[PDB]
Amino acid sequence: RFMQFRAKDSYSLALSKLEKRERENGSNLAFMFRLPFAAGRVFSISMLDTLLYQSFVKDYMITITRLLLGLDTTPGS
Amino acid sequence: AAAEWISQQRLSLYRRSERQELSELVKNRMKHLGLPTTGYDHQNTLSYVLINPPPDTRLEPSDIVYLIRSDPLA
Amino acid sequence: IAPVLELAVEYVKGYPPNSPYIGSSPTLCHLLPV
Repeated sequence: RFMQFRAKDSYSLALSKLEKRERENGSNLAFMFRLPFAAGRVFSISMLDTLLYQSFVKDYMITITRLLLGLDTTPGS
Repeated sequence: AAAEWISQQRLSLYRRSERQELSELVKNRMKHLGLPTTGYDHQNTLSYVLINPPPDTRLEPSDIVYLIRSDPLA
Repeated sequence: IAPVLELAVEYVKGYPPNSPYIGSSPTLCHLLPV
């Protein structure tokens, strides 16, 4: 939320209330509706924690993500 | 027709082993420094120590015997 | 829109020479001639 902070902004501070409702609804994607993250300006490397825990149930998740990032170049992919 | 050569190496580096990756890493550094790459050219052996074996144990090849040799100047 | 068928300085292209670490996936990249 602090990446591009406009303190004198009605809309950006209104998104804070929307984030509280998602936190109340038990949503792990609470930071979702922030303007910087949604635009791609900021990501947290804590997402790599989730990619590892998901691999317990989706063993393909690491390979799928790396193929998108190009970290592994399988011929024909 | 240069794409075939481009694709030829691509299918090779994909299947090249980790031993090759380790081997080329060293050779790249040696030719960077200037050492001859030839010479860098694994250990399928198992060794152990037998302190004071009985006088009946057979002596296999490649066995190193520890010795207490007397003092030459004595 | 065509329908989907049921059936089907100059830079050289090459792998980077010095991979900084083991396991670095070799990607075909644009490279300087020298």
